[PDB]
Amino acid sequence: ADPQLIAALYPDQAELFLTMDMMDKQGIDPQVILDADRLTVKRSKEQRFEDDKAFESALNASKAPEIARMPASLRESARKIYDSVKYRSGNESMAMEQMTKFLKESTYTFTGDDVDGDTVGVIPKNMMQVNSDPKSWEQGRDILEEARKGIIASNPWITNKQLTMYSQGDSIYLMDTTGQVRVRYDKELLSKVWSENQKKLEEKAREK
Amino acid sequence: IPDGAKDAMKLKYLQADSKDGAFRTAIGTMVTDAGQEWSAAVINGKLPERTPAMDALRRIRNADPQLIAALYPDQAELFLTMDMMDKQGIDPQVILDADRLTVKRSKEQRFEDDKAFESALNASKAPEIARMPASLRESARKIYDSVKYRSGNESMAMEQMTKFLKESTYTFTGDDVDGDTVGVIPKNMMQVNSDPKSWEQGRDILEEARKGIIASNPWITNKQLTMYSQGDSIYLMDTTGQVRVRYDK
Amino acid sequence: MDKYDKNVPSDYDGLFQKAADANGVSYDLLRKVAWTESRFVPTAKSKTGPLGMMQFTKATAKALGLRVTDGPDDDRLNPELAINAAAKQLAGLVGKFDGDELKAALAYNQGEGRLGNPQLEAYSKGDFASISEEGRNYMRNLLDVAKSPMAGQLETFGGITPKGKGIPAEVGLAGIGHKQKVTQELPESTSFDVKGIEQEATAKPFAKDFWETHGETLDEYNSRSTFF
Repeated sequence: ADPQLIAALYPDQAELFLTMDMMDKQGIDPQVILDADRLTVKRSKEQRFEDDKAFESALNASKAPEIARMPASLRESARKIYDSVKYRSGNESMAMEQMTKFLKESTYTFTGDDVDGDTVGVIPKNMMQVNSDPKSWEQGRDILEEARKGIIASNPWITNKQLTMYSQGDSIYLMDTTGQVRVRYDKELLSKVWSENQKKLEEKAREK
Repeated sequence: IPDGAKDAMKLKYLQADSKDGAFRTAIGTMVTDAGQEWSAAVINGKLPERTPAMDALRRIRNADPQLIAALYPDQAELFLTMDMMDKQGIDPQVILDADRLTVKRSKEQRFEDDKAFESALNASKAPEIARMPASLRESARKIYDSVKYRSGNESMAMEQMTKFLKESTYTFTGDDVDGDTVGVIPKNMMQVNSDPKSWEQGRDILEEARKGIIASNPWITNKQLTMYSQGDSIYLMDTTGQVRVRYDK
Repeated sequence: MDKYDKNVPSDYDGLFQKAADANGVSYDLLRKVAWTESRFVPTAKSKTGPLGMMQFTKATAKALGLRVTDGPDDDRLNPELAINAAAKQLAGLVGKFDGDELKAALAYNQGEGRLGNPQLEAYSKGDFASISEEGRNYMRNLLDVAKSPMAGQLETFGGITPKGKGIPAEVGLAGIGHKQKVTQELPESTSFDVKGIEQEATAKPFAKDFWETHGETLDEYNSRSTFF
């Protein structure tokens, strides 16, 4: 009913609900969050720093672009999945492989032209769907990929002609360095754009 | 009486009030609401459509900055940061992203992040980046953190910060100075017209100013002045602080 | 509250004339009964405290044949239907007592049954000693506006001498009272309202300002100016 009031009054429950929302949108049961919390709670403050350093070093040494240059918000959920798998077994190698395989086949990394590291954002695939068919995620990506090329052409003054792509909640944000250029997309708008494009294409095919 | 006199009297009564007085309790609701607004915005990652308490507190600060800094230092520092971002032309979403990146991070990791950022800056080749003042370094860190938060690329964040800072700031140099840098000033603070290209004229007026002051005060330490941009003013100052000259647009 | 305020500017009386004409009750009697029951007070707080003009009870409200089980726990809160029901009951009482007997109908106050029938029989015999104190006082309060064959026998009941008149409690105890020291004049609060100086607008980025004043970006300008 009112997110800002609850975040202002009870920040801990608000953060917990945001984490649960992200897990729900990924399709992950709360037992994973419970396992990660159980693994972390039995561990001292000095060991938590070592665990965080080890996890970040393991991520940065990866070869997949989606893993080595993961956004922080996605990194939190990835850490929870890894912690759950590492808690229910004793295998850290299994936990790493499970996390990497889960993240490879459910997210897509966007790239830019002449970017150091080449990555400008990572978006979950089910947030770019234009239909109920999962394979439609490829269409919504195209609509996104032509969007960021169209905004850069309309606003050539931006820093390096580069935009970052960020998925928050149920929306995707195209934003520049200063924040003066900000564009929001969602599955409703992506579906509408796709439907308009399909209508134009089919009428052009029919009448030509 | 005019509204300014009424505000002055109300602020006098607020300043003379005791710690748990009624005057401070009435305005404490404003401070509580403003803090709640900012914290909720950081948690949710977006500013609400209405922030009446922050606007009211900012206007009261504009009426009397020293009183607000004395009573509510946290809001005063936040307003100073927002003022610097506003003068650079940067949306508050950048500050929100930087705060969101920092808040989810322990005190042990923050030290490592600060060391890494300072090492990356000091290893740069551009003079504006390797010898950046601390006040500019705070805003640079916020821009870098925002870009590094919305993507996963630290190289992209570094290149974006460096390109933004190269084309909007100017570094002043002195004669026979170790490191050669005596200050960094944003370009739009040296404009003499509404045309941005006029920033080159205002620089010249500045460059002849510091040469004229050194000639008038040859006793200063190494015949050197530091150039510092604070708020809307530029200060030419020596080592002892006895020579201080202020410029504005 | 003295002398019932017969000729006071009649407040909220746009209902008594219509009920009186519909049912046949006298206007003065109905208005006086309403004043006695509630004094036209909108709150009318008591042990039960029906704020309506006709201060009924739950048993009487249900026995009146209404749909009382509705609204805020009682349906006889809207004035018009409650007043109409009271007028109908008063007309039925007056008619059933052999003529225009406007004071035996004050069985309205005591009802008919285990505690009302013997009092009405005593009234018929003219023996006011068997009527309760509450009933006698309630009938005494209506002597000014009532048409009864025993209106003169009730006033000459309780005199100090057989040629004297009894004193109603509204006259013997009239004028004795104390004022309330508490008033509805509330203390007022003031807001700490300081409207200072408005904040300056957010500036344009230097690159955006350059690209809007001049039709080309900073990179293009630097590349073109450094060619020669």
